[PDB]
This record gives sequence, C-alpha cells and structure tokens, in this order.
Amino acid sequence: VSTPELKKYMDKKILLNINGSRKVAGILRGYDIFLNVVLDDAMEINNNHQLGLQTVIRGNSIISLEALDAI
Amino acid sequence: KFYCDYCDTYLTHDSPSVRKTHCSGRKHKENVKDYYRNKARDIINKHNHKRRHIGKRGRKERENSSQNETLKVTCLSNKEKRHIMHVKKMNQKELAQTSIDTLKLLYDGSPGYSKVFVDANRFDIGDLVKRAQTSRSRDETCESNPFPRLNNPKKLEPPKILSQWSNTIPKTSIFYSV
Amino acid sequence: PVNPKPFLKGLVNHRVGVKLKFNSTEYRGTLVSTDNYFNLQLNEAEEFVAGVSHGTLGEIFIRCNNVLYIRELP
Amino acid sequence: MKLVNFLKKLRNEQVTIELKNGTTVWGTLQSVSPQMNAILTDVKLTLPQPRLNKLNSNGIAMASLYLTGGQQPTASDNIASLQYINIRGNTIRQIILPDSLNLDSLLVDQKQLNSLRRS
Amino acid sequence: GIPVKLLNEAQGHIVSLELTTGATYRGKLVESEDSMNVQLRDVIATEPQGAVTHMDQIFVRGSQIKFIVVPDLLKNAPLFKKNSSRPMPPI
Amino acid sequence: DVSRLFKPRPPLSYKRPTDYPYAKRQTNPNITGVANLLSTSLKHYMEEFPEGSPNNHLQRYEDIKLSKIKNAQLLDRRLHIKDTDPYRTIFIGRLPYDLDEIELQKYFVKFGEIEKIRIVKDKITQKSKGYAFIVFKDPISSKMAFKEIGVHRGIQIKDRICIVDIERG
Amino acid sequence: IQVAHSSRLANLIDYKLRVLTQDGRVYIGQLMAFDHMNLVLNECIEERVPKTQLDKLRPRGTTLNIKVEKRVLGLTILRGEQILSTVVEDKPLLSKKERLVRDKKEKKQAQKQTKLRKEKEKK
Amino acid sequence: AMVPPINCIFNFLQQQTPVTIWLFEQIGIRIKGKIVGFDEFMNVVIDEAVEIPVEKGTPLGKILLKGDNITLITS
Amino acid sequence: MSTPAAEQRKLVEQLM
Amino acid sequence: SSQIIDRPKHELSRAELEELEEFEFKHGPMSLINDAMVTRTPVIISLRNNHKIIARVKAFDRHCNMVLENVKELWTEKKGKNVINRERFISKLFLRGDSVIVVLKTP
RNA sequence: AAAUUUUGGAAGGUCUUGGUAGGAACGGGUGGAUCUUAUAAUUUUUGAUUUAU
RNA sequence: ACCUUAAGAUAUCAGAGGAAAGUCCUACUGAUCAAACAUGCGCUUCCAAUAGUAGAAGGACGUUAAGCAUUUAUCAUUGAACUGUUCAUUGAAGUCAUUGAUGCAAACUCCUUGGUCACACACACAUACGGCGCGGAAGGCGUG
Repeated sequence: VSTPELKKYMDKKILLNINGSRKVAGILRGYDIFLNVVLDDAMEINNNHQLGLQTVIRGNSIISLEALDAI
Repeated sequence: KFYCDYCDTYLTHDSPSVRKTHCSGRKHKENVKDYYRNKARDIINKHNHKRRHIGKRGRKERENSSQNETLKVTCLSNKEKRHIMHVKKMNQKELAQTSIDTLKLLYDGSPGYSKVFVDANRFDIGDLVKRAQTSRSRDETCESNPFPRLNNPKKLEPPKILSQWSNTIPKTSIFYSV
Repeated sequence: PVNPKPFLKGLVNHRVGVKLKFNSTEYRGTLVSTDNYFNLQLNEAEEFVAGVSHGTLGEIFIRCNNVLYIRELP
Repeated sequence: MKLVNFLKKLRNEQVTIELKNGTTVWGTLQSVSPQMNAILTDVKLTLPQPRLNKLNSNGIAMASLYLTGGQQPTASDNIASLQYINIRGNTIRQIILPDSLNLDSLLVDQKQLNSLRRS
Repeated sequence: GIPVKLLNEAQGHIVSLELTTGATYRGKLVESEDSMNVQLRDVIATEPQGAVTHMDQIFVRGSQIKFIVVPDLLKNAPLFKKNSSRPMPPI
Repeated sequence: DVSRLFKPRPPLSYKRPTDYPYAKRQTNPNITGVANLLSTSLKHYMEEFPEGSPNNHLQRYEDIKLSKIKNAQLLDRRLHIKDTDPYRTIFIGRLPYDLDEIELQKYFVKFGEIEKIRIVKDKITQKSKGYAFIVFKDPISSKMAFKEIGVHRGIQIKDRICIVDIERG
Repeated sequence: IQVAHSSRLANLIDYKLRVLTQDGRVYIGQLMAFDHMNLVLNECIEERVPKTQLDKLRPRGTTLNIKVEKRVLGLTILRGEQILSTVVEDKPLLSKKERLVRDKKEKKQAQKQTKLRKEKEKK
Repeated sequence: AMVPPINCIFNFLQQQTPVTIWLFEQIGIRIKGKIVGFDEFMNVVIDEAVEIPVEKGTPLGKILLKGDNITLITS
Repeated sequence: MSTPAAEQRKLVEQLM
Repeated sequence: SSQIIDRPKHELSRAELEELEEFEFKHGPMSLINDAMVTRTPVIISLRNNHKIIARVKAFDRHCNMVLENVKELWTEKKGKNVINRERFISKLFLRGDSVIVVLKTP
C-alpha cells in the first residue's frame, strides 16, 4: 500500500528494541511494507553477543527504530 | 479525492510526496499561517462575559449602599474610544512580542561565546541548522581581541521607561556627563 | 524448495504432530483436511500436554492461531 | 452466514455480555454494529469473586469497574450501576442470550436464503 | 477518517505520544503516514521506570501507539467543521 | 509569529505504572488438556441430556433446497401439429392467449396462401397458447412474410407482440 | 445524566465521555470526532488507581475514598485498538434548541459565502 | 543497494545457510536449521530442525513454523 | 489493492 | 481446481465466492462442526481462558463463533496446592470465535 | 333511523402552538453518511495484559 | 515535479399486474422498520439566602507544609584490620528528587456553573400527602 518513510535511514546504524526488552543495533539494509527490516552486522545490546552476518526482523515485534547517526 | 481545506484547491488523489509537495510549497505554507493567525486573533478579541444572574436586593443590603454616595462614570466618545482601543491592542501586541536579550549582548566577547549564544553551533538544536550573513564560526579562539576595551564595544543601552509616565523621571541628573 | 501450502497438501493422511504454543501441548494424529488459513482437523489423535500421553481423542478441530509448528511424524 | 446479522436481530432484549477481562455486563441490548460493537443501556456491571480465599481477583478489572464512575460506595461486591455503556466489539468473550426467545425464527439468514433462491 | 487527517495537520509542531510499553516521547513531528507511523525529532524519551534520555530521531510503529497529544490550537482546524463547502470538483 | 501560537503543553508528569510490563504480558499459559473431561464429565452430560433439541432452522433451508431439486426432474419428465416438413410450412410465435385458430389463419392468409392450419393450444385449458402452424403455398412467400413480420417490430398480436421466425423443426 | 436510548457514537458529539482503556486507565474529555473507533478528545484528563490503593477496592470504612492520580493533557487522539468501552458523563454546554439554532446559522452563512465565492471565481 | 527481507530469505533458501530462528518470549525456545521454503506470511518450512531451550533440546525432523511467532531469522 | 498481503503475493510469486 | 483455490480472493466472482464458502464449510476443517450440528452430538470446546464447555452447536460461522445451547461451563481455579472445581449451566449461549483453541467432537 | 350513540368527511366559531423566503420536478463521468464483499494471515474488530507452571 | 481512481448497492418481507425458469419493474397495494417534522400526555428527574451576608454541584495542574506515621539511596576487582564488619584503590553503569516518595487526615483560601422566575409567610396528611402558576433542561411513551 504505502511504503514506510525509511529511505533516509539506509546504510546507517540504528538501534531498535525488539519486543519490550531486547534491543538490537545494526546497519539497516532494506525494508518491506509490513516494516520488516533486514539489518546486517547485528549486536544484541545488553558482554553483548553478535547475532550474525544477515538477520531479518519481523515488523510485528518492532516498537521504535531510533537511529544512532547523523541522519 | 482529497483537497486542502486551506488552499481550497481540489487535488487529484495522492498519498505519497504529492501531499508532501503541496504542504511544503508557499500557497499552502503561508495560507495556513494566515488561517491560524485569524483564529487565534479571535480568541484574543473575544469579549463575551458570563451570564448575569441578578438577585432581588433586600432592604438591609440596599439602605447601606444607598446611604454612601453616587459615583460618576467616566465616558468617552466614539472616535476617542476607537483610538484608545487601537492603541491598547497595539501596546499589548508590542509588549507580548518583546523578548529580553541583555545577557546575549553582555557576553559578546566571552571565551566560549560562539559555542553557546550563536544558536547555530549549539549541541542540542544545532542539528536543524547543520536553496536558502557573516556567521560566527566555532573555530574562534580567545587570542582574537586580546583586549576588548580598545574602542570595539559600545555602552550598555539605557533602561527603558513607560512613556505614559515619562514626566515621573527626575528633572536633572546628579553628575554632569558629557 | 517446497512451499508450506504444497507441504500441508502432501501431509494429508500422514501422521503429523502439531503443537500449540501455550503449554507444549502436542496432538499426534492423522491429518484429514486443511483450510487456506491452515486450520487443521485431526482424526484419532492423542493428546500430549507433556511427554506423558493423557489419552485418546476422537476428532479435534484446531484453530489456526494457536499452532506453533506442524511436523511430520515418522 | 454471519452471526453478527443474527445478533442484530435481538435489538431490545436482555442479554448478559461477559467481556474478556472477567466483568459481566447485564442490561437491555440496543443495536449491534456489524463489528459487534454492542450498546447496552440499563446496565449493571459486576465482577465475579473467585470464591477462593487466596486467589484474589483481577486487578485491572477492579480499576476499570471503579473508574467507570458508578460503583456504589457501600456495595459489598464490585457492582456499578450506570446507563448507556458502549462496548467495543473485540472485548466481548461470550454473550448469554435470554432463555425465552426462539432460535428457529431468528437464525434463518435471510440474505443466505435469498442467495440460495437466486442461484 | 478524521483523527488521521488531524495527526497529518499536526506536522511540524511538538507532540507528545505514549506507547503501549509504558514509555513516553515528545518532540517535533517530522512526518506521519496514514497508518499512524510517526517520526519524532529531538525526542525526549521516558522509559517506563522513569529514566529520561534524548535521541536525535525515532520511528515508532503505529500499532504500538496508545495516544498522541497535539497542540491545543488545532481544535480550530478547518477539517473539524461539519458543514463544509466544496468547489464542485471538475470532470 | 510563525510558531508563537502553537505553544505546546508542559511535559507530562510521570506516574508509576499500574499494569504488567510488555515483556511479562501474556494470555493464560498451562491450559490444561481436554482429554480428562471426556472420561468423567461427558458421561454425566450425556446421561442428564439424553437427546438434544431439534434443529429447526435447517428445516426451511432444506425445504427450499427440496424445491430446487423437485422442480427440475419434474419439468424434464414428459414424453394437431404433426403436419408436413417446415420447408414450405410457416410458423408463428408469441401470439395472443385469447386468440383463435380462424383469426390466426386469416392473419397468416393476409400475406400468403394457406393450405393447412392447426393451432396447438395448452392441454390445461382450451385457450390458444400463442402458437399457430400455417402451411404456405410458397416457401419463398412464407419466408418473406416471416421476415417482414419479424423486422416490423413483431406481427400484430391481440394482447402481445408476436415476432415471427422459422419453425425450427 | 440521561441519554437517549437510540444514540450511537455519532449523536454523542461534544458530550463529555468516560473512555476506558485495557490497562485500567480512564479518559474524561469531550468527544469531537471518531472513525476503527479511535476518538479525538478535547480536554481529557487521564485517571488511574495506584497499586498502593488498589487493595481498598477488594471486598471486605463503610464508604471508600480512592485518591486517583490524574494527568492533564489536551486535544489528544486515542487509538481504537486500546479502547475498551465508553460511558457518558455530562451534557454539552449548549441546549438542543441552541445547537439547532447555531447549525442553521452556520448553514446559512456557508451557503451565502459559497454563492459569493462562485460569483467571484467565475467573473 | 537495498535488499528486501523476502529477498534475504530467498538468499537463505538458495545458499542453504543455517539459520537460528528466535521464537518470541513466554515460549522460551529457539529453532536451528536450514530453510527449505518460505511463504507470503513469513511461514517457513525447516529441515533438520533442532529444538533449543533458553542446550539440551531434541531434534524435531522437518517442521513448518508458522510466521506469526517468528521474531528474528539470523544465520 | 486490499491488504498488503496481495502486494506481497505479487512480489513473492515473481520471486519464486 | 487448484488455480481457483489458490486464487487470491479479490479476483474471483461473487458466485464463485459463496461457492467457495460452501465448499469450505462442507469439505474442510469446519466440516467437523457442521457434522456435529447436523447429527446433534455434543462438542467439548476448550477456550483460551481455561474454560471447557460441553454443548450442542446450532449455528457456526466463518470466524468459528457459534451459538450453543445446554452449555455447561467447567473450569478450575487454583493457587499452590489448593484446587476447587466449579461448574455453571447456561441455557442458550453465544460464543465469540477468537477464544476457541481446540474443538473436540464426542465419539 | 327520519329521535339516540360511535366511526369517517366538509364548513364555521373559540382557545392554543409553530413557521414566514424559499419550494417542487428533472439531471449527472456531484460530495458525504450507512451497508455488503475483498477482510479471521505482522499496522486497530475474529484474542498473548484474569500472572499462571 | 510527482500524481490520474477497490468494486458494488440506498427499508423489508407478503400479495395483485406487466416485460417453464429465474430475471426486472409498478407518483401499485398491505404489514413491519427507520428518519425528519408537527403534536400531546394529571408521564419521570432537575432548575440557588435576600424575612437574607448564605448555600448546592464540580474543580484547583491551591496554601498551611519540611503537616502526623512509615520506608528508600548501587555492582564487580584488589589490598589491610576484623570477628559477617570497617577503610582505601580500579572498572562498569546512574531520571530528577530525600524540603522527595508513600500512607493518613483536617482546616483555610479561591475559581466556574444555576429561573438567584411569579404568587405567597399559609396548619397539612392513610388511598399518606390537590403533581390545579408560567417557563426552561434532559430523557420515557403515544399520535399525525
């Protein structure tokens, strides 16, 4: 329908809180109309253990997607 | 089909930037400014007062208030009250828009001036300023103007006083300043 | 590279064990039919609230929203 | 076949709507929106006490019941008599219909019968 | 819908919105979409237990928003009036 | 005066939450199984309601379905107009219900000679069902008359519109 | 207050409602628009029962007195997903006759202004 | 460049890269294995699925994991 | 075109 | 056959739409509930809030919300060691379809 | 039934209550409400907030 | 410079007529429903002292007020004494508050709101109470 306005967050480090407790930081690579996001070089902030080279996050469990860069 | 309610122009159905283009132009940027000026102007101009419930005064309450005196009512003509209302509204607007910035002029030569008062190189709201004035750069050092008093600055502006009470001022100053 | 819809079509009259997400409750039985929303009907299914089996169940209709995974038993 | 259409046929009858919180609303039932957005009028909200000493109750339900504004200060149990509570559709869990009505005359889906005759 | 259009009209002004997790956010509203996704700028966040921090931007999914507090002056918006006149849209 | 009017409210005060955290929110887990009920409570339920109440609203549904399955085979159930081949014979359709055989013969003789005429009427009542069979002395004349009566907005029926065409036999 | 039996959410415009949420928080403000049933409230103040005083509502002085923490927040649009149920509390400031009067007033003014706008924009 | 999540899952399927799927909490389990196929709604079939609590879990075989529970799919 | 599911179909179907 | 079943619901025609609904109710997972209504055998429905109901279905629907009579709500409330078994009888009941988990047909 | 009553209508009297500048008919590549279907598949209504084992 | 569209419908059943089976329509006809507008009910609730300096409803994001009673203010590493306790050092986070928070209660001050209407300063009532002045607000019900 309407693609979310994330064309300015491309290839910039962001930190988004999975569900209500987890917080994942990575480099955004793409997104879908459901607000699914694929972010590379993830790191589960808590010491903090990396996730993998390429992860996808279902847009249902995303709450906020604040960006840790110039934007 | 969605139209702007300020411009009143009927816009072919859009949802993307087409609505971010219309709302970011000038016929929808200042024509939405004139609208809310008028609506806020009204709520300033409103003079309707609360409903008045008048109770029948009793004898004990009437006799004392009738004893004292009658009080004269001051009244103006139509043109005079027109002029007075215009003056009062203008004075209210002028005072409401007034902002005091003496502290900004006082610290004009501070060692860390360009990083705080310039308001474009600040760290909190500088991210907004960072197609469209001799701006003060952040790279200024205190070596520039080692001695501020070398005729560079000017005297502090004298304090303002109310004009309607301008005859209240003392006639002569204590000392003779040239 | 089989998709879930052809997979669930192929699982018809096959012993499958579907587990709900609540209490590791697992139903093991033959799959009779499926809907486009993956509603499942099981025949002669046995209930496993845990590793212990509770009993035998005649025919159960399982709502689509509860199943966590549908797996093919050997 | 949509049971919301059957539910729309009551329209003036006493129901007992039990929400998902646990609170049960009793009152005359007015029109029902096609999303099951019930509108009851002469209602008497109540909260079932679980009858077990150590199991206390829902708490958010008590908060909502009191904040409705109709709770009797001297009431021993949690009841709040008020008029016209509008209930959102997704909150209803089950609706206890009256005993007296006939189901055979109300359950006949006129639209489905019309479609079957037309086909 | 009227509330979505009101949130659209509320662009460029400081709004305060509380999520379903308990957090609170306030700041300039850059952009909003028809599905209640909002982008706040210079937001001052209050995590549920009371701690307050600051971030440059944020993009919160609309499915989690509880309510959004816009400036009070928007009560006089032209799209809140019921009887309206239309320009007779062309062919 | 650009944004001097849209002054927002003061920041909202903080109150300690009274609900459950987003991480702790869940519906009821440990939902006990359904197998235990079948052994004990089902026997009591079946013993105390032997038989269920009749399903009456399906009666009307299956009744109207019976009409559909009853109309078709009954219409299909079946097997003065047995004249010669229709190469020279003419046929008419959509004639009046209260018309007669002599009037139809005269109308057909208005634009072609008639050798044999026999109108077939419905068996229920002695009223002309709107069909009249007229044998013509010239197939070309009969075809021309039929074409004229079909192109001229239908032949003049007493209480209807009577279009004409081939017998199609 | 008494409210008409045949009164949907469209009739309760400028009534001062009592909107209840899933998390035990109520909102008390004037309804001015709706839609998914997500309202717009004018001056709604949010109330809640603190966990320290929740225990007084449980069944057992004779009359309960609950101190409810309330926050002031203005012209807020709710989301229909969280709304649980709505109750009515107070009537609008204006009577029904005065409401009809102002509606007729604004309709007359709008018709005249539209006629003048057409007359200006054509010629 | 931009790669959609659907294309990322397609790449996982094509290169058979093992993935560890995070089922969301109050379930407290993870699934490790290889993606054989995915759907519209993030429904995935998994071969050689391994059950891991949150490492003494039991293999499950080939399963179809409904997408309404998936939270992450990381390699 | 209705819910985003149809649009995602008209992407996944081409992807396969 | 396969094409019409897999075919997205926004391009089939009206007649084929209600034909699909009837086919889903006759040959499908809800055929269980349809049979249970038709031969009038009790069903044991396990709700989301740990409530088991034993009743006879009189009308069901796409979203699996059914009208039931002779309902007998059975549920247990527990805390620690203590347990109490409570039961409630309801004459005629409407039931929303978002709560049900598994619907068992009586043997 | 031409005497009586009840029911319907016409006219007149009395009392009251409301209105007083628009209204009817026709029309369309006219706006908005309501309803049905896509739509029970991650962004609102076909259940993860009765705090549980 | 970007944009040019989800599709349908507008009370409902039953009866008569017109274009075998539907199909459509009727300034056709019944019954039900819904809306508007008039119009009524011995309908129900509410509408503030002046014969006085009051009172009712709702607020205060008001004061007394640091009120009266409780309760809170980090984690890891290393050294030293010590029978857990005390002192120092490195690293890690860390909403402000402690005149706070929470529990209880009272006085005071002030805001908005209302028919501050008319006739009365009156011996009533068991069928318990002329609801037998004009308006207004809000609902319930009935008719056209």
